[PDB]
Amino acid sequence: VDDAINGLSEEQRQLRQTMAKFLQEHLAPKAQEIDRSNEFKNLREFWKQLGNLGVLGITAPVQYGGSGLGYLEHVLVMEEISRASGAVGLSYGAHSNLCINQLVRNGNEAQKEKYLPKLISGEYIGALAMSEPNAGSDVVSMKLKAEKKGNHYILNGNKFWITNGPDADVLIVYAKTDLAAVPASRGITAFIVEKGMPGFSTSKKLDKLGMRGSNTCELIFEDCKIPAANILGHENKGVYVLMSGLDLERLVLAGGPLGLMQAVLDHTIPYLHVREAFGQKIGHFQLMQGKMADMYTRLMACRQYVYNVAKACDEGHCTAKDCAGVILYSAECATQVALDGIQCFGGNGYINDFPMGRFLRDAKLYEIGAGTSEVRRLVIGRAFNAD
Amino acid sequence: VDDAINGLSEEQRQLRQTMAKFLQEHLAPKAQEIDRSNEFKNLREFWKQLGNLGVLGITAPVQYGGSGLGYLEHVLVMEEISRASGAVGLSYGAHSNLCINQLVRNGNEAQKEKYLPKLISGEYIGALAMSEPNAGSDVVSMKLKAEKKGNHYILNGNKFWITNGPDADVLIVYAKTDLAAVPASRGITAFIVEKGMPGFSTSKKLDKLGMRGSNTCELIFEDCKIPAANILGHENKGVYVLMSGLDLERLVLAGGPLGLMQAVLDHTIPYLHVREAFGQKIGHFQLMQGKMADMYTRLMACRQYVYNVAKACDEGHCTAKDCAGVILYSAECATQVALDGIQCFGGNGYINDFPMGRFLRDAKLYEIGAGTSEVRRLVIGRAFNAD
Amino acid sequence: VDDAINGLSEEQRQLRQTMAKFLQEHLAPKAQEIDRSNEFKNLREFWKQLGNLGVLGITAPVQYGGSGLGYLEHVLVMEEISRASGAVGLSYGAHSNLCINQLVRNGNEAQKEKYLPKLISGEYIGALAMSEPNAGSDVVSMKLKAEKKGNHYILNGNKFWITNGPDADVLIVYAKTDLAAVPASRGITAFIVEKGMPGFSTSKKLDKLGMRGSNTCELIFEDCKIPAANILGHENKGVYVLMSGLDLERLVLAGGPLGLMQAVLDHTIPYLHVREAFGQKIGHFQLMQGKMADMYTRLMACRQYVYNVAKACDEGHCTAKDCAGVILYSAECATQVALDGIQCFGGNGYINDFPMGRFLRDAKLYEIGAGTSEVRRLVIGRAFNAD
Amino acid sequence: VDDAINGLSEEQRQLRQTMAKFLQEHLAPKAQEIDRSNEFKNLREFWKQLGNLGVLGITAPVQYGGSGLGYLEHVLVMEEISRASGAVGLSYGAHSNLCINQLVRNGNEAQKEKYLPKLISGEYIGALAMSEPNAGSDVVSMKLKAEKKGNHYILNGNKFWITNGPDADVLIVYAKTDLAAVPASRGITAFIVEKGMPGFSTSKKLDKLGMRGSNTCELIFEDCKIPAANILGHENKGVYVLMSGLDLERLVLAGGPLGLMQAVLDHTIPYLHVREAFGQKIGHFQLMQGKMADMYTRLMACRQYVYNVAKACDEGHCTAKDCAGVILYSAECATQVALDGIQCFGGNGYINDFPMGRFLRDAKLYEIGAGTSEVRRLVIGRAFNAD
Ligand SMILES: Cc1cc2nc3c(=O)[nH]c(=O)nc-3n(C[C@H](O)[C@H](O)[C@H](O)COP(=O)(O)OP(=O)(O)OC[C@H]3O[C@@H](n4cnc5c(N)ncnc54)[C@H](O)[C@@H]3O)c2cc1C
Ligand SMILES: Cc1cc2nc3c(=O)[nH]c(=O)nc-3n(C[C@H](O)[C@H](O)[C@H](O)COP(=O)(O)OP(=O)(O)OC[C@H]3O[C@@H](n4cnc5c(N)ncnc54)[C@H](O)[C@@H]3O)c2cc1C
Ligand SMILES: Cc1cc2nc3c(=O)[nH]c(=O)nc-3n(C[C@H](O)[C@H](O)[C@H](O)COP(=O)(O)OP(=O)(O)OC[C@H]3O[C@@H](n4cnc5c(N)ncnc54)[C@H](O)[C@@H]3O)c2cc1C
Ligand SMILES: Cc1cc2nc3c(=O)[nH]c(=O)nc-3n(C[C@H](O)[C@H](O)[C@H](O)COP(=O)(O)OP(=O)(O)OC[C@H]3O[C@@H](n4cnc5c(N)ncnc54)[C@H](O)[C@@H]3O)c2cc1C
Repeated sequence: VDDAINGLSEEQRQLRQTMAKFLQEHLAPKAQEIDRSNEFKNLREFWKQLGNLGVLGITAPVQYGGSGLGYLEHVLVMEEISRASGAVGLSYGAHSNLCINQLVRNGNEAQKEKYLPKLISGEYIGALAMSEPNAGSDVVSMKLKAEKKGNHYILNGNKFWITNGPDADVLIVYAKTDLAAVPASRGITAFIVEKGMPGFSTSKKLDKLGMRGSNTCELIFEDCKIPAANILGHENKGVYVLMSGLDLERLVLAGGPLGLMQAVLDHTIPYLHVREAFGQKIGHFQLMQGKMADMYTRLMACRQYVYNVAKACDEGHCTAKDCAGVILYSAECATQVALDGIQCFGGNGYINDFPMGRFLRDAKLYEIGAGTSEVRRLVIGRAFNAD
Repeated sequence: VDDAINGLSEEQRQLRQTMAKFLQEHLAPKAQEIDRSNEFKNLREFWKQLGNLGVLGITAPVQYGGSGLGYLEHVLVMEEISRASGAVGLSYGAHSNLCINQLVRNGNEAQKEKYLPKLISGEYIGALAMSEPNAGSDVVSMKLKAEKKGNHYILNGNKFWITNGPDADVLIVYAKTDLAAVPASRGITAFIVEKGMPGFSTSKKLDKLGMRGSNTCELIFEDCKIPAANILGHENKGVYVLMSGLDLERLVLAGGPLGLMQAVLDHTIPYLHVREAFGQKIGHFQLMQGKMADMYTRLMACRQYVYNVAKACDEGHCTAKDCAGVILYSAECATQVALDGIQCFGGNGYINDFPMGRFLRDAKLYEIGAGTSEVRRLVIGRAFNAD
Repeated sequence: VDDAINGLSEEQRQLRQTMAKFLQEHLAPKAQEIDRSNEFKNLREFWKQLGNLGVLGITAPVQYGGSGLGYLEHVLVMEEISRASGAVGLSYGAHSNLCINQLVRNGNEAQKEKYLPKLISGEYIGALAMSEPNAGSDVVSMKLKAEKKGNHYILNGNKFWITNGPDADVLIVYAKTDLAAVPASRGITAFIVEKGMPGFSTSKKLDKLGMRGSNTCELIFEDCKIPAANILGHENKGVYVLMSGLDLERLVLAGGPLGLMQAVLDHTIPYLHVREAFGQKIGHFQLMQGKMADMYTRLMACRQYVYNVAKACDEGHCTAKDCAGVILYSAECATQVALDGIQCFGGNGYINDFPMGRFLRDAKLYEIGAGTSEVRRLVIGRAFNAD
Repeated sequence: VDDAINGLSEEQRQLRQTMAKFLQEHLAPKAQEIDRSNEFKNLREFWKQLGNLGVLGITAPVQYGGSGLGYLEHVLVMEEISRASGAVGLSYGAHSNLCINQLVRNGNEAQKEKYLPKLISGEYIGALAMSEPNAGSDVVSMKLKAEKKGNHYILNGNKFWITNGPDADVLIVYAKTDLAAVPASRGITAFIVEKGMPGFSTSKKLDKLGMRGSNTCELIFEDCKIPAANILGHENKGVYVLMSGLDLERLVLAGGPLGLMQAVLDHTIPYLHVREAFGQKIGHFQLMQGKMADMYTRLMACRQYVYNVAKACDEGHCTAKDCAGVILYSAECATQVALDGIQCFGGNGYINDFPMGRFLRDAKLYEIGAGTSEVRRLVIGRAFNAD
């Protein structure tokens, strides 16, 4: 049970409640299996069901079936889906926030009419590829080379850490078009790869600590022909598209840790008042009361920060400093909240029959696998150095 | 330079700008001396100026010369005054929040038309006395005994930790009327004492670590005859008025830790781009960048939390759990940020010529003074036990 | 490469090096499988080899096959075994410390000659059973009943959280002997149970977050007949033998987190000088350098504290306050050190192919399992109170 | 009361007992006045008594009056003197460690008899000048020009943060003898400035947040003539002296925070069993018990670390990163311990009539003064990339 202190309107509260209701029956009872089997068998049907609620294209234009709402509703949906399951939350983020929004921002008429319709309805799954086995933070150091042989581009290289890679029908891959660039940043271009393109293949899904179920794999390009129309933006200006939405991307990414902390609380608060020790509830001891208070305060502070920054980006004033600070705070507080959740459960939180360990294993992903806290700190630092 | 991300209206932004200009012109240049001499020799003139500005009754009805605004504007004014001077911020909070709001909630019309006008105009200074030498947290265990004699009450005892005691003309003390109450709670009565009442005196001001300038002393009552009309609320019900506005009090007192953090930032950020080491600005090393990011994110999160909780209490939904969590989080983060503001200043942060140490010495009070962190943690905990 | 600053002798360093050489070829290369399969297929033969090395009875008398050494050597062996695999380290701590030492302290000549030889040689595996499905911290609220039937005892009940349960041949179980004692403490007795006893069985091994491979199950007693000679200590005096070594148990169990921290450091430090970002090694950036410094300082402090307390308990001066503080500090620092180590690997630190996640999942047991941080904190606080 | 878990010999126990018995009579009763007046009125007589005791030249040969002991006995005296007064402890660390060890290490037979025989007895007070108003951490970026004009050197410039300056008779200063070196590291030389030399002047005392009583000032040299025989080491090789006086300078300065933590504990533990709240001693509450436990464990871990690193340095094994980590841990733990002690004292911990605020204000110097947390972290990090 959340509060009205967040400042949500009725429309946003109705959305949050509907998403919670849908997840409690369609995603919540499966979170334990998805993590155990490291697979989401109903991924396609769950996507088709999410595309019927209008949350996939929550921010895309209504012209292509989207809802046309702001980024606060997107953060709410992300928080709910991550409260139901972290892996599916990360998948929804990679699909609707990294791929769809990138196309509505930089996609031209033909591409937006070809891909978005099926991307907002759930027929296609989306993925974004800007990381390599040797370039995860030094993104400009990618080693996927695309050479223009006339009206086509021959792509060769590898891409790693691609969420929804083995299930995505449309992918946005950044390939180095000219290694001889004055800055390297001016030598990368964005390409739209489709499933079935000769020369494009995927690797075996990764076995990760947490967020198991969000299929991450490697993209192998062996002389892959990409038409000249399948370029997002312009040639050699791929960094423009790469950085155009990074702030709004880290903004929506902050919803995952919020949902994980909410789930941790939803299991810690009731358990502490049922389990008893020394003749009284364990949730009545001063230490556990202070732990609960600290967890609740951290969760509420992060929630208010993220929601305020989201409302701000919805009005016109949207910066990188705050979009990075929100995620730096949320991803760093979620791990401590998860640790406290396991410490509150004790011996029962250490067995994989309770979801206390999954929350911890999933909250660390946002710290080292979706942008590092070190890079988010330096972003704010350099934003202060430029003023 | 504050950001329009917290969701402030045009009128609130203009109020903040006016307060900042007035404090930069009249209060800020003296903040260093008020702490050196442990006295604000222009206290009454500054109070009259604040009353002419209309911020001493920011939350008081317009019937008594107040502004009649919400608690968000009160938090803004407190934050600004504490950004200028923490001791004067505490003195203003002990006059407008602990005293003026205590009279517009449990005071009859006669007690209001007599004290509130001059308390809002700046002629009278206000103080609250609900703590004793042996009762800091266990406020229910008082030793200031008030025995009725006809239509008057003979008060005898001592009260400790009374802000503005030496300067207050109207103080709200809590004496113990019924020394037979099975619940001590209903054995306390609130009395409105005035400077000059025979049998009421004050001790010498305290010499505290920080907040030097907010005159705190001990009140002595020796056969103090108080009329039966100078009693706040109903006799033997002096815990209802004590808890009637404790949540709003903790909310309005959360601005001090906000102003202190904003002040340490306004000295750390400009200083890290004027000081150089190893040939480059010290604000360019990754360690200082991470420290800046951490403190800025903490300040922003605390600001969003407290501002949203204040906006909630101005709409009819005002809870005690969040009103305690905000103050706890803000008091902790303010000390944590002040400890990193002295580290970003090097040896210059250890000399009393720079304001870095004063910020820490003033922020520690919000953690140990004006309510303890353990009490707030236990309140937040017991807010879950009853559910 | 550990530092010889803790103050070890030449024989202690020889033991450290021998155990390291043995475990770098017999245990270390299997740690990834043991955690993946949740089973140590070579448990019995590895135990026979460990007993041939002379560390299973490192603190047992030479008369029964032990080594007659102190507790510092026990801590060193525990650390060296947990450095290669935390699960096998916990199993070694459960057998060599909670079972053997308990029998050499409280056992009689017959009990010391019937079990200790094979317990030290490796033929027999040992376990200790005090915890129950509803008594983890409240160790005097057990629900295992033992009714005296002439010269025998009929045991009925169950026990939970028992290390080496499915593999143990000699177990020490605490059962309630009188349900009418003024303090419950006076109605508990220890019993030496042997595998193959009519009326004793075990449950399926638990699927735990970490320490996978250290078989932990539930002991089911259904009218189990235990002779009277199998009583460990004296009937109705079970808490005296349960608290006779709790201090030394907490002391020796502190080596686990030390080994886990040493392992995460040995895996991180070399990785920071190979991985390259932005041209230079990632270990040349100030943030990673500070993280390495913090991890190294925490590890060194924990090691010094544990080793000094172990040297102290070996000379006659041994206290519960320090034996609890060492384990509390080590377990609380190991989790943060493993978190930062995962933070030092990036995406590679989130895939199960690297051992960074296993370290975090194992270090968390020493804060919830084998004791909790709150119990040790309260023990220290009450030791302070008793002064 | 100290516990003999550190592994101290009988001689060291007796030394600590004597130091405590002396400081409880001659230094402890006057610490509050020393902090208030920012001056020690019995500095010379106290020093001479400390020389008659024999703990000034503790780590110095017996020839010149020293005791001929190790660095552990030296850390013991530093801890015991900072336990009674942090400012006098810093002054003693500046005179006994930064002026006498540097003289026995890099001093000739002529210099080791003109100054040392009266620096070990207390007649002369010692200081060291490596910090200037423009370089505290970039200690290579000194600006103090020394011109060789035959049989003398002419010094011109200014220095800053000089403990014992206003009272030191001998000062080991550093000056740029060659401002055109390829590395600026080799353009520096050390000199022995004796008080009274024409040209050398001391500025006015500093008004610091803490350590009030340890007089600090600026060193102004305006054409100051120094004989060539007063050269410490050799010409244009002053970085060698500065780096030789670095590891054993960071090691011994770790007793300061240890003594401050011990002092805060000696006031918190007895005060939490006398103060009453809610009808019981505040020392019996779970939160206060956990605070006491955490403080005791941190103090004990820091003590074990510092004393083990000092025992390894008394047998030959010294390491830069270990001596930088001991203090990095001790100083960072002392501030938290002082904050927790102030929290445990409550309102009484905010008035200057209690020594908690003094402990806090003094524990922050070791994090900014005598080095920085960032510098020590970066040193420890720079100790790994080299392997
Ligand atoms: C759509 C998408 C989905 C992804 N999903 C996942 C996923 O589910 N899981 C996953 O693990 N990854 C995922 N990734 C990849 C993830 O973003 C990268 O792994 C991450 O950026 C860091 O990976 P790395 O190991 O290459 O970083 P590294 O550079 O190898 O990290 C080394 C360490 O050094 C630090 N560091 C690096 N450079 C600097 C510097 N200049 N200054 C200071 N510190 C520095 C880093 O913060 C880190 O702690 C995904 C990427 C994309 C595009
Ligand atoms: C208008 C006004 C102004 C004031 N101004 C000041 C001021 O300027 N400066 C100032 O110092 N004080 C001031 N006070 C008093 C301040 O509120 C108290 O100092 C504070 O509540 C702590 O009380 P104490 O000093 O008696 O400490 P105690 O409460 O006696 O301290 C005991 C310690 O134990 C803890 N504790 C108490 N109960 C429990 C429990 N049940 N469980 C666990 N821990 C517990 C406390 O948190 C504290 O850490 C003021 C009060 C009023 C009404
Ligand atoms: C030989 C042996 C081996 C074991 N091996 C394992 C193992 O491998 N894995 C494993 O998971 N477990 C193991 N256990 C169980 C472990 O010891 C318990 O899990 C632990 O002691 C307490 O957790 P709990 O869930 O049983 O108790 P709970 O009471 O449910 O603990 C819940 C939380 O409440 C807190 N709490 C309880 N009382 C108080 C109080 N008065 N004040 C403040 N806080 C309080 C606890 O500290 C804990 O954080 C083992 C036990 C034994 C005897
Ligand atoms: C006899 C004697 C007495 C002394 N007394 C004192 C005393 O009373 N107080 C005291 O504080 N010191 C004292 N010192 C030591 C010296 O004054 C301190 O080091 C002082 O802090 C000087 O540093 P600064 O503030 O000028 O550094 P600044 O450069 O002014 O500080 C800038 C800040 O950025 C950090 N920083 C700088 N460079 C880097 C980098 N490359 N990467 C990351 N972070 C960086 C800092 O360490 C610092 O927090 C004394 C020394 C001696 C020999």
